[PDB]
Amino acid sequence: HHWGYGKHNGPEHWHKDFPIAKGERQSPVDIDTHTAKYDPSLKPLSVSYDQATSLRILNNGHAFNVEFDDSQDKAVLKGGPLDGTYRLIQFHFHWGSLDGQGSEHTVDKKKYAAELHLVHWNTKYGDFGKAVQQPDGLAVLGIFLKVGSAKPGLQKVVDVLDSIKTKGKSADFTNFDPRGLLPESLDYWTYPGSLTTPPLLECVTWIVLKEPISVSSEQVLKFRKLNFNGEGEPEELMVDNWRPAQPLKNRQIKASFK
Ligand SMILES: COP(=O)(OC)[C@H](Nc1ccc(S(N)(=O)=O)cc1)c1ccc([C@@H](Nc2ccc(S(N)(=O)=O)cc2)P(=O)(OC)OC)cc1
Ligand SMILES: [Zn+2]
Repeated sequence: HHWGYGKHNGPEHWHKDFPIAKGERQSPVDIDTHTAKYDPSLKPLSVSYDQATSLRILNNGHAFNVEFDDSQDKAVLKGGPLDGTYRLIQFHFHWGSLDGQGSEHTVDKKKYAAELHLVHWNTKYGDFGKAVQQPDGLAVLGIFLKVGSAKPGLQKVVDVLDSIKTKGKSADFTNFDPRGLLPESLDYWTYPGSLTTPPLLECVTWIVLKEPISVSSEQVLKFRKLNFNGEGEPEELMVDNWRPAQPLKNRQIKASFK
């Protein structure tokens, strides 16, 4: 009886095995655009992905992760609200069963079809496992997806999903450029929060981009053909793998833009 996104093991249950679920800095949150304050002192965000080295794509039973070589400063995130250098380790998505749901963060209570999380860790802590134990250990860049025109840079991802249908399957995924997943603007909101799945550690500086990317209906349909189950088990489609918005508590969301 492990955690997931079903009636019996979903977000409302997680607090029993992970009491930090009811903590002071949980994610995601609703972004109230009229309460978020422009902070003129936020530095300009630096996304340096030209030397990124993708390795593999994995169905972990919750989402699929595109994993990178993070054993050197290749693909890094700096600037914005960040102090120091954060290395890209993986990206994944959260998505819905229908186009009106699937994001984790919300904007004035609007839910997007999906949300992309590019996960980075602070190199001052030496490895990712040490970093998740620190309040400033991780930086996750969140990008909303809406359904409309195709995103060309997503197609290579879409096309390998058939090979990783079930939990525990992986495939070689070299030479993928995550720059192709960004929107034109790097305008963002930032706040201190958490992992959005167990173990729900309060270790993340969230950076959520204002501008969504557009994907096609056909692209998100292929996400929804993935399985939460393992091979040879009854089929449970991998849909609605998102945590709803959590209380903001004693936090301020800052805007990089006027
Ligand atoms: C394995 O999943 P993951 O992607 O990490 C590669 C996930 N990571 C993950 C990444 C991103 C996101 S999201 N959706 O972008 O927020 C969610 C989960 C995550 C899972 C588990 C942990 C650790 N869990 C953990 C629990 C408590 C503590 S403690 N003593 O309280 O400090 C320490 C470690 P670990 O497996 O060691 C890394 O140790 C049991 C760590 C990470
Ligand atoms: Zn995530």
